[PDB]
Amino acid sequence: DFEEKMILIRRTARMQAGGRRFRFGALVVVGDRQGRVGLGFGKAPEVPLAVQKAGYYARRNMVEVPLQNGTIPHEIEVEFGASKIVLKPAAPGTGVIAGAVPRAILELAGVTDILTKELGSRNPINIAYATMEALRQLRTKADVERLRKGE
Amino acid sequence: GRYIGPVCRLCRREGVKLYLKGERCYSPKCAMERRPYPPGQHGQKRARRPSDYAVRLREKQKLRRIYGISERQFRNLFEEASKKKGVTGSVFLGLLESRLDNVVYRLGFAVSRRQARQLVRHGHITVNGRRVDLPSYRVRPGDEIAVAEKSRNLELIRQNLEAMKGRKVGPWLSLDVEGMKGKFLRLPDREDLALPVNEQLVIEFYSR
Amino acid sequence: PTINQLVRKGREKVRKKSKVPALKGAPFRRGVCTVVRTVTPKKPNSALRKVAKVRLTSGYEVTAYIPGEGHNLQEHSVVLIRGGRVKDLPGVRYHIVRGVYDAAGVKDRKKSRSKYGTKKPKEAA
Amino acid sequence: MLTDPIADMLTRIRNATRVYKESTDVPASRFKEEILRILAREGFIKGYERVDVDGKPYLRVYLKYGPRRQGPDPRPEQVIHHIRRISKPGRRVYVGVKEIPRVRRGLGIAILSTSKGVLTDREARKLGVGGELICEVW
Amino acid sequence: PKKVLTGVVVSDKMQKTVTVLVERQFPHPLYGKVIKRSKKYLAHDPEEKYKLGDVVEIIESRPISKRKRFRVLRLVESGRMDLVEKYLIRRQNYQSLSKR
RNA sequence: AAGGAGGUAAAAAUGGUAAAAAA
RNA sequence: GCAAACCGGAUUAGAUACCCGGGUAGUCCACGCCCUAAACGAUGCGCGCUAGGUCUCUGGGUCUCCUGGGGGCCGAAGCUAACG
RNA sequence: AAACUCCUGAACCCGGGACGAAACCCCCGAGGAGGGGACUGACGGUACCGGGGUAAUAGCGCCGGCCAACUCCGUGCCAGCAGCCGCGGUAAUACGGAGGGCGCGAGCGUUACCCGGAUUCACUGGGCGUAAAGGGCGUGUAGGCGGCCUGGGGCGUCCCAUGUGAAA
Repeated sequence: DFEEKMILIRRTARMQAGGRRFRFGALVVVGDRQGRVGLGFGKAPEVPLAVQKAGYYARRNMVEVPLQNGTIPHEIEVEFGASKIVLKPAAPGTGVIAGAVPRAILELAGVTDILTKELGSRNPINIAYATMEALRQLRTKADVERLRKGE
Repeated sequence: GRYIGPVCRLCRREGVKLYLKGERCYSPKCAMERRPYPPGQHGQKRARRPSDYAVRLREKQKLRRIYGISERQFRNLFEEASKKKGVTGSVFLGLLESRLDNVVYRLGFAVSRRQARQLVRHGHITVNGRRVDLPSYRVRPGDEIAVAEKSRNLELIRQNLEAMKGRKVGPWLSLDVEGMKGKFLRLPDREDLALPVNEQLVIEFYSR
Repeated sequence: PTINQLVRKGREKVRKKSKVPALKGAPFRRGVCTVVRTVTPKKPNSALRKVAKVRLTSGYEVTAYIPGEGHNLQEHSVVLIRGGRVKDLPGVRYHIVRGVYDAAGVKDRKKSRSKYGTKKPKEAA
Repeated sequence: MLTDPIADMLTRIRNATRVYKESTDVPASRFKEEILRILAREGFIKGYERVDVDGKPYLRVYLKYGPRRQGPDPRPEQVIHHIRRISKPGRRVYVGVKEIPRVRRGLGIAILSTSKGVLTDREARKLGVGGELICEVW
Repeated sequence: PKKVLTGVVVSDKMQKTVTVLVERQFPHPLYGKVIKRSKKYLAHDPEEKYKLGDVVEIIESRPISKRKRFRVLRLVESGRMDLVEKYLIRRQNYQSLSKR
């Protein structure tokens, strides 16, 4: 009931005295329109295998987001190796103004208005992960209390 | 110049029809009903994967097609939307419809957009007083847009009058069957008067 | 560059070395021309592709092609030195025009009228 | 030697958060006493105190550790997200009325020392002045 | 608003004329960090009331002469040397740079 | 010794095969 | 004693080379001149901070060990694109 | 879509028709402040207003990925294309042509030229184990930059009040 957007497949391969056996990966973002999301990277011989399976790795490996007023709370810089996703929440009238990976992940999330850039390696895999941790690392006033109340 | 020609050939191009040619393009076909789906050789081959940006682009086209105009001026006034503040695309749709041609349309004066442009451009439609030409003339909260002195003496004018009744105005377009007039009011939006195009997509595509 | 090195040195500007010494913003330069030749693109192709050695009104030769497919130019034409290479004819830049003071396109070009000459495929009949 | 003890304080503090270690030792100074005072009072650390190690008055700063999260291993969410030396001993980054930070487009925390004192972000705002922008934290 | 500068008097070298080693701080309209640089102006001392090193306050004056602008007024502190000393060292090291 | 590893040992009579190109 | 160049021998299609026999410059010492290098940890220096396990050069402490300086190895958290 | 059916009325005639100009000047009061009196249109019988009324120029680029738009002939590494990857070596969605579609619309494309993208001189915003890159090591001049207490100075630094930053 979520939504099963893909965002690229990989036509992998390995050689051997026996030709060159290909393979497939299925980068897939499944998010519930407004509330949560989840990423899944399929990895099978024939494509659709890896696609459905990817839907399921995504559906198992979820995570939700402080989707408030259509946006995210504070803003973050996330890095994965040489890949950096740059995220800043946006006042309405903005849009999911972002790349392909981001608008994928965040429209699957429910992010309505979002100022976002992407520095360093633009490798879609790592980038996607980076977005997923942008979600994974979002705090609010409430969250603040948990820590910044004092135990 | 408004494409001119196979118009409801786009009634099928976008996918879903629109109040376009008027009576017919709403009768048992906007060229639809009979066989709605994009024309051309590849008419029905097996619809491919529209790249996300292209869904967006097709939406832009969609909206400016129903609104009946080239995307030049449309571009300029979308920039005017960016500038004139408000949740851009909303007050955009508003300050799009505020344009006189389709003001005349939804006011129930003209049957169809093209017809509207004719009528207005020939000063058949007056605006709060002087017979304003210019299909592109935004009005203001209060102005009473009427017709011409020779319009009460005009024909399909009375057609429009009689055949329209039993149809309520866009909650700000306060007409007159009694004198052939029509006050302007508050700014409508996505819900005051709705249409089948997701605005956010349009704006996001446009300003890239 | 640790801030202080930045204060002294600073960092160096861009500089562009120009891809078209037709020069002085020359997108149409005089093309008077000489010779004809043949060439053969890095490897996997074949043809002839002119010479336009031009001389412009500035100087030098160059290798200006043509809009391909059937010439007309014998030795003049004032081909307006245009611009843009390709993985052939170790140069190709500064193209011929098809319009200019000669060439004037290919009769029967029911397409690229904007360039390859042709006023208008006026059927008449 | 040290070219800047204040930074060293902020950094050792980092280390503490990254190791999870009840409290850390720091050189006792007056300025940093003001700093860690702000830190404590502005919803953050667990406290400062005028302690002493071998003939040298030092300071023991207890670091706040949140609830034991789970999944694979706790790693109880860290009260000190991250700090940065804004006005480094290269950049005397001066801040004032329009020069005030924001941090975390909303919340966050930066502290700037001025003639009118060691004011917190919103504090420096609330009195309407400015001065050297020392360090930022989330 | 006759601009006045506070600077270290350098070299009594001329009669009725002193050189003045001024030095100003500045930011960096690109990189933030502060900087500093020396400027030698023309102190007008018609009776050699000034000498080696003694910081005085100099004045934006009538054009006294050829580049010789910037008189004096209020002497400040003497027994300076050390400053003028370092500057001197730097001068000798300017004569320590040769491609001949 | 079971392993990974840091220093000092042994170990080849011979040769030129081009290449536009398929999945 | 050795050892480029050089010669002769063996080798091969050829051997201006690898292997054998000889041999000079040099390799040595005084003074001077050159001032290059894979002059390599392929890692500028000085400082503070962050688990321990273990072999050992070393200085102190009556000493199963605590302790300050070293050269090795393994790995906390971390850090790298990966090896590391 | 067409032809047709009706409706209007680009153009274009007949008519009328400008604002753009009240001072200086003349007189009343003195030539003073104030009142009346009078000359002043290039633009152009154009803008404009009234009546009348004719269906009346549509083109350029794209359609292999980037990137929305595919089938058919000819051509067979020849002819060609090309911004980069490459496309043609006799079944080409790339070449020409043709149907159809995308786009744009009195516009369409080309080259040129600058800024962007390019966080590819990185100040927000970077790097130097093996990718471009640590000086062969020392030495130390200048410069850069500095531990901890106290108070004075208030130079940078922040703030307070104005002059100014003309118009555009």
